Amino acid sequence: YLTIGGQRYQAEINDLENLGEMGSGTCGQVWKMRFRKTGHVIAVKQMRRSGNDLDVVLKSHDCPYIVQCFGTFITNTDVFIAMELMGTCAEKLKKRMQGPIPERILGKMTVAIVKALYYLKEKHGVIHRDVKPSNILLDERGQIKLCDFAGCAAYMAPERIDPPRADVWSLGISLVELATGQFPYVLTKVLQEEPPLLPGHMGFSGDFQSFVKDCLTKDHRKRPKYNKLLEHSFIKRYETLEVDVASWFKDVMAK
Repeated sequence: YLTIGGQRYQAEINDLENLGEMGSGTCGQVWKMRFRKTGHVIAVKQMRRSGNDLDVVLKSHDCPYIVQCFGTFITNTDVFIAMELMGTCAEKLKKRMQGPIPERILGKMTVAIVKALYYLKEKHGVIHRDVKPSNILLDERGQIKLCDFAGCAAYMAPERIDPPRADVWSLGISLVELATGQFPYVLTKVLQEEPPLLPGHMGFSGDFQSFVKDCLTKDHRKRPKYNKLLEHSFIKRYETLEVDVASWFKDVMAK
C-alpha cells in the first residue's frame, strides 16, 4: 500500500515507473520513480536487508516540516521506503559551498526543524535522536524538512555518556557547523572542553547566538524543552521574517 493525495493504494514497487537514479543526500541508493496509478513523482530509497518501523512518518502528513512517507515495500533483499522528492541534504550544501550558510537560511531552517521535533514528541511521543545536517532537506520550492523517526556520534549530548534534550544538542551543533562551515571541533572534547558557541564576531545576530548557546547548554536539566525554544527570539523572528529561501537554493545550486 502506497498513499499519496490522501488515498491509499497498492502497491508493488515494480509497479512504479522508474526514471534516473538520484544521489548525494544520504545515497541511497535513492531513486526517482513515478506512480502510474495517480501520476505522481516520488523518491524511492532502497536498502539491503539485515537480521533478522517507521510507520509513523507514514502517519504524520499534517506536518509540513517532516518529509512525507508514502508507504513501504519489503522483498527478500530490500526493503523500500517511498517519500516526497526533494533537492538535497543540508550537509551536501555545506560541502558543496565550502562557504557557510547565511544566518537567514539557518534561521528559517532552525524554525522548521524545531517544529518537526515538537510535532513528533507530542503528537507521536517520538524522540528523533538523529539530528544532523544529513537529516535536513531543502528544495527548489525552498521548503525545509526533517527525516525521520568523521563521526556519527559527534553530535552526541554531553549528557548521554556520564550519568546513569539531546537533540537540542544536536541541533545546536548543526547550526554551529552549518553556520561556520567547519565542523565544530575521538570526541573527548565534547565532555571535556567548552561548548563550541558561535564565533564571537562573525556577524551573527545576537538573537542567534543565544539560540545556539541555549541549545548547547552542558547540563541537560537546565536545557530547553522545545517549547521554550519556540518562544525564543530567534525563532520568533523567523516564523515571521521573510526569507526567499528558494531563490537562494535554486541559486546556490549553480556551482
